[PDB]
Amino acid sequence: ATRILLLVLAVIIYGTAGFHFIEGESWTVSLYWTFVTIATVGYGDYSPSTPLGMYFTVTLIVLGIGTFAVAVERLLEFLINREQMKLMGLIDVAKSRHVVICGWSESTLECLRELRGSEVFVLAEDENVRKKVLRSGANFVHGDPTRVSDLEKANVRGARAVIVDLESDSETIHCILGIRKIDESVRIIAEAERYENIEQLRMAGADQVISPFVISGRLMSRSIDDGYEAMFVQDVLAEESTRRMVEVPIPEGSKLEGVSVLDADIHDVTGVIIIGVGRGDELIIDPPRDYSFRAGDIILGIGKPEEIERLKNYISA
Amino acid sequence: ATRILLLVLAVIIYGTAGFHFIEGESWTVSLYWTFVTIATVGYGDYSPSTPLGMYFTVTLIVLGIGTFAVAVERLLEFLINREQMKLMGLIDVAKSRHVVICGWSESTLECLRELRGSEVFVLAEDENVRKKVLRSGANFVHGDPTRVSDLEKANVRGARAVIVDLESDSETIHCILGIRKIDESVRIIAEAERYENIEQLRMAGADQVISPFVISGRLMSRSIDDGYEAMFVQDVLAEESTRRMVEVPIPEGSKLEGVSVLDADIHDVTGVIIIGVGRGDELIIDPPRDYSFRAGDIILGIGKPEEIERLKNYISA
Amino acid sequence: ATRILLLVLAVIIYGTAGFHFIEGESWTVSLYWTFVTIATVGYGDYSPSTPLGMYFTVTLIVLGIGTFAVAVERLLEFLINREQMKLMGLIDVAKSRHVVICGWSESTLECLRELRGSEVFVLAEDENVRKKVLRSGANFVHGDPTRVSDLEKANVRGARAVIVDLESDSETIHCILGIRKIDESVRIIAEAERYENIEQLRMAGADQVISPFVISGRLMSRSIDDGYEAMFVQDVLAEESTRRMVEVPIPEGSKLEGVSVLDADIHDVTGVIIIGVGRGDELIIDPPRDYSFRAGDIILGIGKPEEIERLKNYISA
Amino acid sequence: ATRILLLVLAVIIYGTAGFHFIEGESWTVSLYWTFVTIATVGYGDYSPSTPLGMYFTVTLIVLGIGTFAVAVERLLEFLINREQMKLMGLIDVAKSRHVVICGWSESTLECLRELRGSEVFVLAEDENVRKKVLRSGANFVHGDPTRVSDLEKANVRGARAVIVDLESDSETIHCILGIRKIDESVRIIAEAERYENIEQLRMAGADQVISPFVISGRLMSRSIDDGYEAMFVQDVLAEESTRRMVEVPIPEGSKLEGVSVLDADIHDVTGVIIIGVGRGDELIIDPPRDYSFRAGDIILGIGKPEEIERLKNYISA
Amino acid sequence: DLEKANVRGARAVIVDLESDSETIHCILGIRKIDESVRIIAEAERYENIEQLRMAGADQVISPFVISGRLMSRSIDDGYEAMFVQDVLAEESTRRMVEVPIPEGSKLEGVSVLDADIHDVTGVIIIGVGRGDELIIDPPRDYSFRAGDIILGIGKPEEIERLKNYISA
Ligand SMILES: [K+]
Ligand SMILES: [K+]
Repeated sequence: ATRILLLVLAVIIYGTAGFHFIEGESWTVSLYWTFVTIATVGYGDYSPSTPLGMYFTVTLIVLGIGTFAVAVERLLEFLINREQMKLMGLIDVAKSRHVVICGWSESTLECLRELRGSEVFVLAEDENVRKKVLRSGANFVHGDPTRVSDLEKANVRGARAVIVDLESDSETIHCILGIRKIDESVRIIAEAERYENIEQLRMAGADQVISPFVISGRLMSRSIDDGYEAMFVQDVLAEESTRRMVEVPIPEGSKLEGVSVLDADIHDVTGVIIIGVGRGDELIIDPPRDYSFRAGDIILGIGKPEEIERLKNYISA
Repeated sequence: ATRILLLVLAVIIYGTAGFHFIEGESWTVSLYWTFVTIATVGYGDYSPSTPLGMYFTVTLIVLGIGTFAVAVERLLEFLINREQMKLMGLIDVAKSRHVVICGWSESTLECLRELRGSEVFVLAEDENVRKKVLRSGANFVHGDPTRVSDLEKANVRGARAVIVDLESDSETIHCILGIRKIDESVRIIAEAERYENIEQLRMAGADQVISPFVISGRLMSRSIDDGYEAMFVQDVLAEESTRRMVEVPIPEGSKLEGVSVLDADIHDVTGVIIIGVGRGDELIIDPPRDYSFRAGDIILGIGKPEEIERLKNYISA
Repeated sequence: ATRILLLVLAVIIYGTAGFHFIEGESWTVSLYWTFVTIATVGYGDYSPSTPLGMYFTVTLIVLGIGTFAVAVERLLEFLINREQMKLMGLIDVAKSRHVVICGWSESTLECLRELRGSEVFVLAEDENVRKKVLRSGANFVHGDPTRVSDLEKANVRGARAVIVDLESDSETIHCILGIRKIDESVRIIAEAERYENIEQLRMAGADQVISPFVISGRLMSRSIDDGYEAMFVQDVLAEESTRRMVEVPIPEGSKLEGVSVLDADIHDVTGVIIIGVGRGDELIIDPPRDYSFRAGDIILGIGKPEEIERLKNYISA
Repeated sequence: ATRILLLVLAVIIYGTAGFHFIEGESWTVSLYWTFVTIATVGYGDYSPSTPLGMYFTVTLIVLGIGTFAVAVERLLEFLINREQMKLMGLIDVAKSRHVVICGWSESTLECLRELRGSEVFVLAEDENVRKKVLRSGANFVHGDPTRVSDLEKANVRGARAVIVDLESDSETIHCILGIRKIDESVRIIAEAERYENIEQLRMAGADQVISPFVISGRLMSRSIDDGYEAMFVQDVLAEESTRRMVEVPIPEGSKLEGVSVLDADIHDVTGVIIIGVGRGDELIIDPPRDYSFRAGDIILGIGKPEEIERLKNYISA
Repeated sequence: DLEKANVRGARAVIVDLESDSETIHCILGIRKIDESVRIIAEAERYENIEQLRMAGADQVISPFVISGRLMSRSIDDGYEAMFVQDVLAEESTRRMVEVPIPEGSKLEGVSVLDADIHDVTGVIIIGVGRGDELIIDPPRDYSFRAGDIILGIGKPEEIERLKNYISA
């Protein structure tokens, strides 16, 4: 274990005294000689001439080769064990601003194309998930996301945001309850499968609850006859073909801090339909004619990629 | 990561100045000394005699051993990671004239005995398929053949020909549609399982559609009473016991460029039954008595391995 | 296999005689020269000047490099084989006071938080059990716990205590019968699943038989109306919220060796309800008013963590 | 691939000429110098003094370190690839008197306790079979035993005897048919499961056909009332508690070559019941009173381990 | 659940399960229900024969150990497997037979040397069994009792002469 330093210093203190009290040179010269011989340098400036030292150099050399044959094998054992343990998970995350994506599905493969590669840590248990993650460019941390003793290996206490997407609703609720036990302040984003579980995911402690299956089942039964709201939803949120739903922040100053929506008149000026303003963690959809803008607000609107650029210029100062 | 070169050049520029401004030798001599000491050569032609340098050589040697203990471990980590990642797939193909065989079945094990070993790249997802491929002498590229983000890892854009054979017809149609999205010019060869899917495989964009199950089911229900066409099909296409179905090209000149089949009279001269001629990506089965041969044609015929040699001599010039 | 020492001594005895009977130096000088050259030290104090020796040093050096290229590869093959075999089990336990936990379940994950990490050896056959054990901090020994040829690899003959917990009752009974064939003295602790198998586990040779499912099924059907005994059982044995069931031993002397429970009066003095005394591998629950304490007894009682400390002071001498 | 020797000889022929046509020493001296420098020996007997050579030694040393960094990495890649491929099968057997045990069951674990460990080669396809074989002390050769292209990897053409025991009767018949296609002379020993397949296994080409299930089903239905033949079969063939069924060969001479069973009288002399004599690949059970012994015969008898020793002395000469 | 198949009061219970631990447990259960019924187990491994005997079984038939021993003896020589396969398994020409000695039938009070069974009938007297104890290789100082079961290896033509010769 720790005997590498022991054997090294033992061989060194052996060679030092062996040259000092045999060849009769100074302590400094003996230290220099053992440090230029133990490294197989061989300057030949202080070669031993006494036959006893002429045999003693042999045992010094074989001891040095023994130390170099034990330290190399120990380092290689350590490296192989680390590269075989870290490859199949079993490693502890040490980052401080990473994103933990519990579970793995298709809905979490479309959230790795808007983030970085080494910034996310998929926390799943299956096997093929490991290969899929390594293909997608993320990091894989083996463990059961429902076990609180495994959510600390991904360092969920110091995470930027957690994205929960598991195989059912029971596992999602349990993972949310487990995360809310470690850090009360982390931001959780869950995926509700059934409709009756959205209130459960909100009570358990999720900050945002997305439900793709409910939206899909509500658009399938309303697009049988005509199918118009499906076209808007698709061509705005899914593909972003000709439109885009954007949220533009308002900076300090901004040349419109304090003006009402009547006098601002964002639609007839920039061409972006104003859905609602994000006044501090609550959405006021279609703000009335008396709402006055402020600093730090977030305007939510639909517009072409040209009108969004024409809007981000009207709000800057 | 990149600190290997940093530490190496740091130790080198350290030893150079350390010998120059202590032993008082030239810059060239100091560079030579640090490059013959850092490699444990030890010429002993410029050994330090000053006690301060007599201790300084020790720290130079231990720094060199530290660099050789960090570079070796980094190279070994890299090599182990590469040999453990490349073994189980996860590698990108870099060839430019290879053959990609999506999926794996028995019908694609009989197409590896008429090709090379390192020229094919099986693109499958299962586990046992990897061992079967490594036994058959091919290369294994892990990935889902239906995902367009995985068909680019096998480099299907610069492939010679692609052979699609999957577990169903839905996966075959989807893989063909995925391949036709990357490169419009690559040659696809699909295997249709059901009869009703041959037109689907032809519409999706396959260049050649083979259907073994349809042929088998048509030969099984026609070989109950007598079973003669089954004998021809088997002993011509499957085993090649006494006959063989060959396609012989016509070169420039060829001593028969322009002659009609009446005057050529290939059967009564060579003994090979002329099924049809391959005039430019269309098969004219049993060409009429007025068809005139050209250059670049491909004659399709049945004959013994002796009559094929007697025919390949009649068409050469 | 063993040819490393052969080749090393062959090269050494080759170089010794080669320098002795060519350069004409003493046997000691030749041994010193081959031992400072084979290690690439190069003192240069006895460099060969004869052209024949000037070529002979070349073959000595290439032979030495060959030995260093065969010994390194053999050591690396051995180390890789050991680190790849030991990782997935297949190793023999050599300890002498370890705890063998046959099988793996949840009831054996709560017994690894009251023991050490390197002191236990989980003996299971499944795959995911290996990763769970390596996460829990224990050691994994691959093998089938029911096979007597596999119970000797965990060294059950020299174990401190064995904890049997398998997937059924048949496997538990068979593992107990297998353990009682190797060592008659080892202490077995089984987990009975069904009620009708407790007498079977006691007859087969188990020393202690725990049945969690029987207790759970007896507390579930008695806690429908009121549910009071469930509260006692839970808040005493499971959570230890405000109480704790402790067993305190009596040492030599102890200031109460020989007194009756009437005169001792442990409850009204310390505040710990005396359930029973452990007189030598038999439990006398509620000892009568005439039972006299002795040395080596074990008092079993319920009390707060303060009353337990007030009791462990009343019994010491 | 093969560029190791190329780079080595290139660096050597570079250093030789570089020292010869710069320092002006002989060709032999230059060869000696490059061979004592490329190995980091550093005798210092021919150190370069010209500044141009004083810089040239640097490039020689860095080229040597480059060769030692490419050869080490190539050797390590080769060794890791071999130890990772050979571990999971995929290797070709090269022995010439080994025993191939196709398939794996319990009936082939009791035939590894009467053979050696490194003499057998289990040829199976499953995964857990590999670990079971490596525990039992045998060698594992991955492959499908029914495929003729996989029976040649175990070298069934030069095997001592093959033992077929698979999961069904269809696989056993197919494996026997596959083995009889490679080598007509090898000795096959099959295990018939159903009764109706014994004649099939004998026709397919098996040399010996054992059927444990037929014997078990015939002893189960005859041991309901009394159960005596079951006792004989068990306590003679299975456990060998007090008896043993032995086959003793007759050597040249043997002091009874030519005598009839009447005059030999083996039972009343040695105490071993004579079941039958093995006259040349046919069993004559209960030879008549006129059968005359010969050389090379094999006597089959039941007797205690003392009577077998008393018989092996009566037949020797 | 064994109380549904009426394991109490039956001729014999033939225990043959998919594993060995289940066999041991089923035997232990049957011995809890009925303490006198006849059990005929079947051991898979060799180390589990003493276990099945101590659990309460009466006759343990282990075919896998038999086949595993015959698979290693027939690699080079291969003669005992022939006898086993031609006697116990297929019964091609010679089959193992057990015949009881009826009351007062030509044998009450006669030794073996003057019984001369092998020479007048043709069967091979392997062993005679009285009281659940098979006496293999009976000694010359042994008398026949009406109730012993004679075990023998003989052709179907000689078993008849044996059953007639030991008749009243
Ligand atoms: K060196
Ligand atoms: K030197």
